[PDB]
Amino acid sequence: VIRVFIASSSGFVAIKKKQQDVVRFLEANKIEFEEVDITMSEEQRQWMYKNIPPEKKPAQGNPLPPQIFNGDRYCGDYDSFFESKESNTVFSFLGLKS
Amino acid sequence: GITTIEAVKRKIQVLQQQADDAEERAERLQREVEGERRAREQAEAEVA
Amino acid sequence: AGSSSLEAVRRKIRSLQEQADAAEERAGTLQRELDYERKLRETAEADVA
Amino acid sequence: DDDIAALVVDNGSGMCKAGFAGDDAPRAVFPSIVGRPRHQGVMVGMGQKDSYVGDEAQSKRGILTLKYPIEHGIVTNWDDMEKIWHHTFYNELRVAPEEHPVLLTEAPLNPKANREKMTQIMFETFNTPAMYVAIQAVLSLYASGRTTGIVMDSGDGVTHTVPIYEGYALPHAILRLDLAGRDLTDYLMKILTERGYSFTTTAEREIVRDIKEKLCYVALDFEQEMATAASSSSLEKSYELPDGQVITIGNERFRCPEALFQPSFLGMESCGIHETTFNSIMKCDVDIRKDLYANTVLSGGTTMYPGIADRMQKEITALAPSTMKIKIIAPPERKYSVWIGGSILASLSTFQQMWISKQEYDESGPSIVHRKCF
Amino acid sequence: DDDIAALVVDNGSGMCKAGFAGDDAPRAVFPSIVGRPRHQGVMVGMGQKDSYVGDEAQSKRGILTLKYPIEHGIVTNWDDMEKIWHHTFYNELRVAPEEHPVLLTEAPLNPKANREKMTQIMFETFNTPAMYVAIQAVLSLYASGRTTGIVMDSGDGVTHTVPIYEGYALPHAILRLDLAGRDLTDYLMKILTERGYSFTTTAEREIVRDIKEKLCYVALDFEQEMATAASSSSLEKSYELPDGQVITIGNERFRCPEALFQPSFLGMESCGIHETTFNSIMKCDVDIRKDLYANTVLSGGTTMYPGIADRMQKEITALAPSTMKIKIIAPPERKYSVWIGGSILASLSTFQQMWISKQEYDESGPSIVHRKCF
Amino acid sequence: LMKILTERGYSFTTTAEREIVRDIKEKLCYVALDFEQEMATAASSSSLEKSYELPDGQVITIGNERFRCPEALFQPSFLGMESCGIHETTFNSIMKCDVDIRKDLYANTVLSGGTTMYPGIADRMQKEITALAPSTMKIKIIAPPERKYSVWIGGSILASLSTFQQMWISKQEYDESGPSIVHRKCF
Amino acid sequence: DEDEILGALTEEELRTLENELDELDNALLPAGLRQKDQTTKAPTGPFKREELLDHLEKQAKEFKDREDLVPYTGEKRGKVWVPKQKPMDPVLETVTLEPELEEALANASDAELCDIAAILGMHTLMSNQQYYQALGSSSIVNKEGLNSVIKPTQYKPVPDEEPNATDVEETLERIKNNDPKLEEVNLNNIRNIPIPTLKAYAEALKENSYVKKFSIVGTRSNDPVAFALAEMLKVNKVLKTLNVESNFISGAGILRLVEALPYNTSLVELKIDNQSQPLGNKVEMEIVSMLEKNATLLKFGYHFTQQGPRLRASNAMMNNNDLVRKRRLADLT
Amino acid sequence: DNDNSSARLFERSRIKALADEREVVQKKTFTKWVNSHLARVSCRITDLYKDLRDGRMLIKLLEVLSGEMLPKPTKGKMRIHCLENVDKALQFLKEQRVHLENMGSHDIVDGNHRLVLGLIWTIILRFQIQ
Ligand SMILES: Nc1ncnc2c1ncn2[C@@H]1O[C@H](COP(=O)(O)OP(=O)(O)O)[C@@H](O)[C@H]1O
Ligand SMILES: Nc1ncnc2c1ncn2[C@@H]1O[C@H](COP(=O)(O)OP(=O)(O)O)[C@@H](O)[C@H]1O
Repeated sequence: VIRVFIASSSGFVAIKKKQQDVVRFLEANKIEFEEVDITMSEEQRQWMYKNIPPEKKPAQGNPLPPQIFNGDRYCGDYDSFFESKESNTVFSFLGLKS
Repeated sequence: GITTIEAVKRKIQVLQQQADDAEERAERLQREVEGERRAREQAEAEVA
Repeated sequence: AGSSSLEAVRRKIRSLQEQADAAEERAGTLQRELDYERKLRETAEADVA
Repeated sequence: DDDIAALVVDNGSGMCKAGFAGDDAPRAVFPSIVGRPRHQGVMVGMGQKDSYVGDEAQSKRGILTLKYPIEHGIVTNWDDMEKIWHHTFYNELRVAPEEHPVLLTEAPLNPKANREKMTQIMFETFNTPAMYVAIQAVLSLYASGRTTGIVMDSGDGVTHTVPIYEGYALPHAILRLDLAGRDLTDYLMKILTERGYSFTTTAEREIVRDIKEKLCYVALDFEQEMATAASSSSLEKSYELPDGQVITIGNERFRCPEALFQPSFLGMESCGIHETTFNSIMKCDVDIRKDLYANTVLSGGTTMYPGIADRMQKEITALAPSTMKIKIIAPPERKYSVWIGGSILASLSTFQQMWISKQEYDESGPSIVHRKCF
Repeated sequence: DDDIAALVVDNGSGMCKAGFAGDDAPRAVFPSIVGRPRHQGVMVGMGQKDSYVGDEAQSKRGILTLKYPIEHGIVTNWDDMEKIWHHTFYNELRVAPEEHPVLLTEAPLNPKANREKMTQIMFETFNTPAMYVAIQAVLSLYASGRTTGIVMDSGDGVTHTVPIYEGYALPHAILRLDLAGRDLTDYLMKILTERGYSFTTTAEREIVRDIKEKLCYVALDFEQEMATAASSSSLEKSYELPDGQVITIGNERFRCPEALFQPSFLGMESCGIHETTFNSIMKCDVDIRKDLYANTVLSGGTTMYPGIADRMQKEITALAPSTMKIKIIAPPERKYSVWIGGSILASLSTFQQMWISKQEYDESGPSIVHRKCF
Repeated sequence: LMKILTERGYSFTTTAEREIVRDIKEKLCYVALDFEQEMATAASSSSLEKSYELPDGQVITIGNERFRCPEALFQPSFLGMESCGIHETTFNSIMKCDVDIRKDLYANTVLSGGTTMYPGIADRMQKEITALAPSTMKIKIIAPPERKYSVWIGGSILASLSTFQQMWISKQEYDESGPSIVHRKCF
Repeated sequence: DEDEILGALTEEELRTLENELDELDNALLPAGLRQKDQTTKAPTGPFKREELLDHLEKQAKEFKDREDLVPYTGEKRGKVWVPKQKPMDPVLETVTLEPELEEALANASDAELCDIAAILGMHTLMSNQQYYQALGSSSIVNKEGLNSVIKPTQYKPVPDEEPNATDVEETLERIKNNDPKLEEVNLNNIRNIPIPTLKAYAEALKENSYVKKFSIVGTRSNDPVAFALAEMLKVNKVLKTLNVESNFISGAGILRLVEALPYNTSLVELKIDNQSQPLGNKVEMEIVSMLEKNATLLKFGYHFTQQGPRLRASNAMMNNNDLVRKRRLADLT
Repeated sequence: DNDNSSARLFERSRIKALADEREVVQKKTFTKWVNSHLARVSCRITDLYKDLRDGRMLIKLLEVLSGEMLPKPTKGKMRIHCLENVDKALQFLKEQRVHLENMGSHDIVDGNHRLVLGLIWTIILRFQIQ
């Protein structure tokens, strides 16, 4: 099951735009997903920092909210999603076969 | 062509004539209103 | 936006139509004001009698 | 029947505070916000419930649209008030309102139907044996402990000034100005846009209000503070958003409350609070002004910004004659003063004569509130 | 004789226009896109001079990635701005920036760094002698020939409504909604994927944008349109692809612009554009509302949907009081009218006082744009 | 009227809205002959209400506030003033005069100014003055229909008189005796 | 020179201008039909996407290369601003008040330092809540520190509510059977209820004399459901409360609902709050004007934007409740 | 409300008539004066309210009356250029000591009879032919 991490309330427009793009892509391709809010629950927000690997973090501050997980497999951020959208390798990127 | 020349002339004449006839109607209606105001006020002074 | 002369001709046509419409509306409101003034005539003359 | 203790309920624009009579502090304090489902999709967390009331609505901001039942001290949505009152009586104080008297508060200059509808709703839907409607700024003077002075109240919906001399209020000198915390919050959103941050929805409104309650202060000198803030980054402070990123407000922390002293920032042509208080003093007689200068009392949650007292004293001292002596009384517990004096007012022995009985309501309809109350 | 006047550069969110002052039409029209080689180093580093700009970028859609340097009216990447600006100055206009003043446009409520960075780029890179920054909506009101009205401007990144009465702007009633044509493009892709035509990358973005421009329309009644589209196929049209394959749009022609009026389709908690105009009118004074009802002006490329004006007139008349009249001015050339406004405003004789010359910039820096402009 | 229109929920605060309130007062205010009876009538039925149209198309209903605003002319305690009403002021100004000239003053009361253009002011003034005055004297209130311009009209009379050419403060007199000359010539 | 300007334009453009002036767009035609078709070719194929991608790729490959007149090098051709520096204030004075009080505050932690910082009057330095709890009592309470960043309120978690377990078909079947032991029907927040199913409920409640309250909150209901409910309300005499909040009902549908109120005297509470679009002031005026006609309804939940209709609706509700009070009083005595 | 009706009656009649006759004869005299002064150049005014709206007539009148050169009028059919043309003449009047109250360029542009008549009267009274 795909879990996307979404900040419902945010002061930056680009974050909401990226989250809505990911939601639209999962919505259109008939792909079942979980809708998880980091602002509404502290536990999942703390777990989301905890799962992601250190070799690709933001240097200053907490990582950006839009993240994709497959169960507890970690798929990636919005950057890898956009790169796989360009390279037509999105299904491999989420880990869903074919 | 030539038909375009009389078409341009026809459209210009139609627009200018519509503007002009609207102008006389409004203008001689303004004359009419002014005459009405004159006679009304003086008859109404007779009332007073 | 194809050319400047096209917009100049278009603005001439637009100005002619717009001015004619404005004159039409002004004539209409002057007409109903005239009717009101005439009603004032008739009432005043009856009161005079 | 000394076991029957009345309930003191203050219905502010932002927060509702309820408690028992004869107590120093209110038992329940919670915002008056009604949350309703969004239209983007179905919610995750609730089933048969139609709406959320109180802190439950405040916690679930991401799936709800938030509405305020009080707009500028006026009850626009009466069913929302019934929901708020039901939550207050059944979920916070855990008492049946049938057995207790109720005391309520009101802004000075209101539509006359407000008191009538409030009395009718209370008597019909809660079956209280007795009730009373009082005015907030008299309760503030009760809480302060003196019987002479001018009360300048600024809540979340309205600002009002009233003078009192020896317990006689002057109704012709009462001034009401529409400037409160909500307009300051909207201006804070408008002045947080040019730094890059954007806030649109109602959850963003609550976030901005939380920022304002903790970061804003009133500058003593506006031009000198502006030059100081342009000179260096000493005044800058950082805030943590719920998403995780950190913002830095910087200059505009003292620009938000400056609208209370210069309303032209909001585009309105009214005067500031200092000019309003001075005009309210000038509307009184010549003789009593000397007392009213000495007993200026601040109240309301909006006057909780630091540095407001010295600034207001400086402005009024500029306006007033040099001979006169001016001091500003700012109690440290003033945010709840409107409640506190109510707890005094229900404790007095004379006030038992002033209740509105169920029988008197039964003969006289909801119009008994005008004859029985001020 | 002032070096054939200034240059008007309307750098929109999705497409840029440039030309000389005093001309009715812009000389250069081309999209604001930067195309880069996608991932490969094949064919002797094919994709040389890696930055492809404008028409040449959309020529090689298959082998490149197209990036928009302007998103939501805000410059994400500044090098791409100065590359686009270099292309405008040298590759198409073919005029030196040293002797020609430059006029620039921007969104109303933008972060303050954009003005300073544009001033720094104009004065430090292209060393222009004078420069000014204006607002697109004021330029639209200039192009309409009226000095009183409310202006909507909706480009590819931003929608904003401003009221102006007698040449006086009301800053408190200016609104900014972040719902533009890019969101409509994304929604069109979302509803096309359900039909069976999946469009993903930037070449697909250009194709879907072309489909939307050529085949969309605003339905007068949405439920009647749904019943008509379900009952028959007369509303269906056909679009051929560049290779030769032909697809049918059908039900997707009118669902795409309806998200302008109902943002619940897009997944956004916001009101429609008609509600934005009505709320901007209600935020003005009592008396000047009527003229704002009679001088509603539309602008921008988004408003070239067929039937948008009549539908929005119906919505406004549904909201407005029935006593006065509502009319909507929708010029057929409105997509360019913002630029035309510049061609008027740089042509005025009194505007020569308002130029920001290089001598003042060399003493004040990039902050002078806060004092000189607006 | 602004402060009493606040009671119905309508809000007017700016200086531009004061002109709107003034227009409402000029169009829809009248002086009730009896105040308590009018309050009872307005409370019992809604036949006294009137509707006004705002400049932005809103429709408001005045109702009971039509005659409460002019009633403040006769009871100044509504504004917090402790002064007396206009009828009491007129009676006190009559009573300060000598005994002989009162009989002519009771029958020659003249109203003037725009504020005395409320419909029904003359009957109320006559009734109150007749209540104050002794019974054997008769009260006549003179209210010309064009009284709003009376202060102008008499002035237009006064400059046309023959002897008023001997009244003017000349330029030479002001040059000779400074700006304080106006007390010697003008009353 | 109008004739010269028109001659400067193309003659084909002149004929097109004459044709366009004769056509004047397509105001007569409807919104859908006024657009022109792109091509005349019939639709063919199931849209094989890879052919599109490959065609676009080779189209990009076999393109003649535009060569720009001037290459870009990122050259800065203007004077750098070089912001000015200030001499600032180089002052240095030691206060040295007390050897005792030097060492007392020399080793104090920052958290306890902020208390004496706030009590002396540096309100600008720390947050306001911190500043006030510093002045609250005569002890060190401040734990955070002046330098530290401020964090938002967390409030309290709310437990998840069980999803709606009310099935659709059995409930409708029991409603159609006039079940004596079914009084409350709850349809709040149910996924994907068909519109004809909701209409079937609407005619099902016409003949049901045992259900007292109804609710379809958050069902994405639309105008036909509103019309069917408005038809149902005239027949029914038992339904007490109807709840249609949080829906997609337009203004005309709500007008149809309020137009059914004079005919029936059994409904006491109606809630129409939180609709997708505002109803408009004309609909509000009609609602309040002919809701003044009805005398049975007691509770009405709607937030009026205007002030006049809101005041009149509040007065009407007051009158209805006062009628209830008066008839109770008359029954007593 | 017979007395209020009579007050509105007097207001509607006598003030309006007494102002209208003065305004008519004043504008008829002013048209003759401006036509006599504008006849030196190839110009003529047929309507006082409409010919002075656009602004070229006024700037040419100031040209001939001052005898001294004025800046180029801006060329354009829209309202903004008309505002510019009126504003330049108003500024030229502002230089040579003539004092004006309630004068805006949009007042002349919109066509208020009182203000254009007052402007022409001020030109006759205070300005110097020289
Ligand atoms: N610590 C604080 N500092 C500054 N402002 C505050 C603080 N706490 C609350 N406020 C302001 O006070 C408002 C609440 O005031 P409140 O006392 O509820 O008014 P009311 O008189 O209507 O009850 C909030 O909207 C907020 O803006
Ligand atoms: N003929 C058309 N019909 C419908 N929509 C159009 C048409 N032409 C352009 N558009 C829309 O207008 C947008 C372009 O707006 P534009 O004027 O470039 O914005 P900006 O103000 O940023 O320049 C496109 O996204 C497209 O959806």
